[PDB]
Amino acid sequence: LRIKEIKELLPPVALLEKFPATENAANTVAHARKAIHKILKGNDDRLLVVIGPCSIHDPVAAKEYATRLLALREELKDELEIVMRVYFEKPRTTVGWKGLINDPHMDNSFQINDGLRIARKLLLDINDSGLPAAGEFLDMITPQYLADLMSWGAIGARTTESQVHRELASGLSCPVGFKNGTDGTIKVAIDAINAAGAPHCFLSVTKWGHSAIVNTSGNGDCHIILRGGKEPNYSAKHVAEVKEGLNKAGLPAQVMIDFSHANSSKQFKKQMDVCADVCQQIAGGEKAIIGVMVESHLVEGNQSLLAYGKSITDACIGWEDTDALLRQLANAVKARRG
Amino acid sequence: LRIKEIKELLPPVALLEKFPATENAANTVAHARKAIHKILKGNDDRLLVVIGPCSIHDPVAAKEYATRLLALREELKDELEIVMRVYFEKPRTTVGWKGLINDPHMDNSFQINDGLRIARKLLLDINDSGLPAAGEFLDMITPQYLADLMSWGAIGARTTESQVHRELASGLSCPVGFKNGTDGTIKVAIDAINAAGAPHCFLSVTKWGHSAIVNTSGNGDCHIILRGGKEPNYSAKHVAEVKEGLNKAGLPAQVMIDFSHANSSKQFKKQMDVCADVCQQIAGGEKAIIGVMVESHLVEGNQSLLAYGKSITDACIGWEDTDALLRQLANAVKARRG
Amino acid sequence: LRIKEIKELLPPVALLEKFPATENAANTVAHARKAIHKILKGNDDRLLVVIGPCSIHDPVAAKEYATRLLALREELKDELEIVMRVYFEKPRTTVGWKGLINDPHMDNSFQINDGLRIARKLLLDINDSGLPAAGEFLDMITPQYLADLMSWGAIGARTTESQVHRELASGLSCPVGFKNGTDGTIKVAIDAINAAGAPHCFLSVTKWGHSAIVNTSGNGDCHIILRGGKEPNYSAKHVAEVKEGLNKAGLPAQVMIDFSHANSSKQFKKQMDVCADVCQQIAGGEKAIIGVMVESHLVEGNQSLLAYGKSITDACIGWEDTDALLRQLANAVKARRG
Amino acid sequence: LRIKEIKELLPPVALLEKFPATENAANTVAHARKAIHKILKGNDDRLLVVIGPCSIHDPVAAKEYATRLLALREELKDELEIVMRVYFEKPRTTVGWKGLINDPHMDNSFQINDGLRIARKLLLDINDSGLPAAGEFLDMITPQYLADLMSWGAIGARTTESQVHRELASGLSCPVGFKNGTDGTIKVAIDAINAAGAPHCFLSVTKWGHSAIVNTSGNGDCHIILRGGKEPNYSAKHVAEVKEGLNKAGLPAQVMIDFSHANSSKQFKKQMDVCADVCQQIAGGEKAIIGVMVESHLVEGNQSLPLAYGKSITDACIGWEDTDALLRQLANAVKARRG
Ligand SMILES: [Pb+2]
Ligand SMILES: [Pb+2]
Ligand SMILES: [Pb+2]
Ligand SMILES: [Pb+2]
Repeated sequence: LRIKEIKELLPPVALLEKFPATENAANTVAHARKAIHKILKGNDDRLLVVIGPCSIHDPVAAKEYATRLLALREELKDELEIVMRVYFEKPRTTVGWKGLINDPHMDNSFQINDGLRIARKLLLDINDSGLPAAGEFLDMITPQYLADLMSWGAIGARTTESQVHRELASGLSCPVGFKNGTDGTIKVAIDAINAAGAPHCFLSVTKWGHSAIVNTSGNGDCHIILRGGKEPNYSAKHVAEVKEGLNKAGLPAQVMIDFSHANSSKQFKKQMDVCADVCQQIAGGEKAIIGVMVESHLVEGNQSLLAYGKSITDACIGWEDTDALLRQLANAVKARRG
Repeated sequence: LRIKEIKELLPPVALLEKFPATENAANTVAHARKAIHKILKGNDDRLLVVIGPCSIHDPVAAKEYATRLLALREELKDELEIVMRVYFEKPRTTVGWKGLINDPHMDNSFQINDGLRIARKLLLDINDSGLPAAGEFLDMITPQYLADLMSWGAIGARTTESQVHRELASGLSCPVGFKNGTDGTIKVAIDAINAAGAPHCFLSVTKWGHSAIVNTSGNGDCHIILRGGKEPNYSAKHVAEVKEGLNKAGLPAQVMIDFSHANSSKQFKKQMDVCADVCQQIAGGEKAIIGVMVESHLVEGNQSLLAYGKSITDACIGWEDTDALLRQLANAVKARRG
Repeated sequence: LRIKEIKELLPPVALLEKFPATENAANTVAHARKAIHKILKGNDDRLLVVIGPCSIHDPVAAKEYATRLLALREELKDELEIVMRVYFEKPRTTVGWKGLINDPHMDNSFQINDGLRIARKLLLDINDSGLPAAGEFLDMITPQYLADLMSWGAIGARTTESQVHRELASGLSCPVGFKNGTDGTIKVAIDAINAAGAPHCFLSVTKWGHSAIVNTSGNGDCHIILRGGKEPNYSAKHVAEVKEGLNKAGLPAQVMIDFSHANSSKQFKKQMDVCADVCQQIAGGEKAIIGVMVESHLVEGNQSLLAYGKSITDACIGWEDTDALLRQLANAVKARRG
Repeated sequence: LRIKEIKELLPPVALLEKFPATENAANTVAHARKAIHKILKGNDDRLLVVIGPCSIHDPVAAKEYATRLLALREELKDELEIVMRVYFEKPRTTVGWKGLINDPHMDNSFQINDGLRIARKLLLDINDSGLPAAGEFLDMITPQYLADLMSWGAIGARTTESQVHRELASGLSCPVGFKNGTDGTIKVAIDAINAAGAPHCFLSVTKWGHSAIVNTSGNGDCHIILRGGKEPNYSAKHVAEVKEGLNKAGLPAQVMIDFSHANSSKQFKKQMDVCADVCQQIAGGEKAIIGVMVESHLVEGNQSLPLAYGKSITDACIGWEDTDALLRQLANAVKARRG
């Protein structure tokens, strides 16, 4: 038996009762979902920008970040639908700290019940300020505690091909983006969109902390996220291949480009050069780039498991580069529209 | 909101009470796990052969195939540890029938509670006759209904990179093998072994159908499964590359070779050609090929979702070649040792 | 804190899966409930006889008794609907052994999970042979494990006035009888019938071992059980007072007379004297004595927690007396009839 | 078959997370339980006074009652340990509104999840201000949502004889009092004290909303509550009868007298007459009357189901002036008993 311990877990209803969505928060989520929805459905020419830390490890810095990006959101609101990256669970290449929910105190105490309280509280506050949130849905149980406060979800490169994750995505209430695979493979994400578009029947855990059988309807609001592979995949020809690829699979030829991870070749400031290309293509009149993803924090760089506004997982651009980038992208959209 | 229905699910304890492991069943499981443990520890020289249908879709044909194989298990137990493939859940490239548990009646009725009863009864019978079983652990909730009757598990190509699956593997009581990824990537499986080797803390569902926090020990008994990519990866060249990679990563250099899927270029009869090559290597002295995987059924080929013992998912070799193969492999094992 | 321990409890569904009602078991229950319905609705002139041990403490002796009583049940079937007392939970005046479910091994080990398995098995066997069962519904959680195999329920003297019990009775699928209170009070039972006749909404535990809100419909098949008080209340005097009382309260004037407990002044053999009196009433034309209750076992008397077919709680008449009594009652029904 | 529907129920942990006991709330509960423990143990000779509405049906009127009673609690805290009656579940003689938790909105809507929220919030507020609470434990599942904020529990006349209730009482953290039975029977309550004094093993629902097997230790802090029967049973005559019966039973000879229900012949006003009799006894040296129970509200009487603000919708209560007066009488009488 390779189970050392079983410890009790507060059900989703405990967290949803202790921290109910406020009316303003319920409204943030609703609008961001239908805004992201029309960006996908043609209807609105703005760019979805999902940006924020690689991981949330500090609610204080999280909130300082939030107020600064909410400011920029209201400014750039006519060009950009800015959603903040509030990533609570992190996929490791082997082992490592898996995010705030799993180990809030960053010493290996795994106080997951606190992790969940802290996480839902923070997510409530940010959404209540009027700023929408985005998260990676990695774990299969935590979605119930958080999904109602999320306006967009990502399925990571390491899990796009997983049927379990494509099943989860077909019953989420928010739009979802599928990262291409670690090696560059586009085909797994394309399949994943088609798979998540269908109804599925599977086993999941209810708001009451009990397993049950779930039938989903399928999620039409899914799109690919170009995130690099063995080499970058943000460029025009790459984008072109993915567009004819997506049209051959029967799906809207529209992409979100992630400036980070393998697209910034692990070189975070390169995120701005990726930005320069994408902005040059947006400004060039490239309709299909529907959204982008960027990893920023208050201070650039990263640490390892302690500084204040700096990432403890992936390296991010800091706030002045963030502001700059966001301005570029908006100007590029402006140019694209007229 | 995108969930169309929630239906109740019998907890693991209902299935474990209606169908407890008999003393014979329990003994099969224990000895098979010990066996594969010595083989992986290197202090036994026999080959692990995980063979059987691609998917179980018919308990009658499955009980038949099991007694036919038990004959060969007993007949070859000094050169080979034969474990039957009792795969109840299947990973689709997009959509399709996901296995017997998910849809036992192969019309889309999703009678998962029956699915689970049928699945646990069949697994009990096969184990009680003295034949061990192997399954793919795809879903996160079904393990509790079945893992005590499983002597080896596989994590599939589409989920080896998934942290959720590596977490599951670190707390399973049986040895586990990690398929390399769909395109050929060896590195994800190597990472997966290292990942699954560590203790993890995560959320899972207990025998009582309730979520809880779980801590694992890490599973020492995990190995890679070479299953092909864009290119076959069974040859002696590939087996050296993979052994060396494992050495860099500080892992025992051992592999299980899967004769099927991308190694047999998806046409089943090529499994005999892979068999020839691998027997050649084993006989020639390759100490590292620790196990193999083959997809066989009573009748060969496959059919689309209906002929008694033919596969309804991947094409398999039929019985004559199966018997032949188990012997090519057994002779090849005698030859590797003196 | 005055809680020494919490230990896990198999959900109703574990017991209902391990021991499903067979088709015979199901038809016993259905037919007996329809029978007692027909008697309480006044369409059939037979007498309901609920007879059997005070408590079940030994499945062997219970099975022996069941065989003997089943025989008498088919012999006497034209005048009597004989239901066996299979009482698994017992109300103590202060402390004592609370029944087989609570402590199956009569040493204070409280192996309630075994208790429940033993109890449901035994109840299944008795019912499957074609003999109906009657139980006291004392505890609020155990009903889910047993009620589908019960053809009549009693609410005890010490709990008739309890709202919790009257709530339980309004949602039971079998007829229910309310004992008058310990002191003789008729009024509490009359109120209890009216209370249980109404819809109630309250909290209970589901087949899955989880609390939920329950709305019941109300149970029209409830009647009083005259069980004595500070003095006996079986005489025709008493039966007229109680019929009139029921008329005032707008209830059908019908009674079940219990020959035991305070009606037999706690010494068992007096049950035959009460039997004589009540047979004399029935024969003389008393249409209202709808049923009776008697405490019998194989061997007469009782012991203290060991002899075989002897009660370990209240003293009972033994099998010889039982056969005689049952013959007396049948003849009296035959006289009443003409 | 006879069940028309099943609806979901928030587990105890949802309520305990949304409304945790504050540090003040926790302190109130602790000291009140310790206090009643020492009265019941004979180390303090103050009188326990459990007083308040028959039923809580209005959190606004209930909070006001609580600030007034809290005021009186601090001025009389030298002779009386005053605990407020916060009764959320009510036993009906046949059918009727079963209390705030069961039907908070008093139209039969049965919004029990709201009922529980409302009930735990109110109980938290009252305790956090520093006023202890008392409830009847009628239902077997609701205890998990409320017992940590309760400083004393009662088991009603209609359930004292029920084993299920005596099992619950043996594992409650607060002292418990057992009403004698509707008809006057003392013996059922005496048995219930002895029964609740022993360890029990039974099935109950955990903080997580799941059934489990529970072993309790037995509750030493239980006492009888004289509440009348076919006749009143408050007189020193009756108190003498009941005192030797508890001794014959092996129990400390101590009683709580309830001035209401069958002791006040169901007309509320009579509670003052009972008060006079019992004060007379206490002053005269009757060391066995350990506590009392009274039903009061802001406004006297009761009313049938807009409502008249602080008035009972179940049993008739004395109103606030009579309450203040009564509490003063009792405190003076406690003074006459120690010399
Ligand atoms: Pb990252
Ligand atoms: Pb396959
Ligand atoms: Pb008895
Ligand atoms: Pb009252």
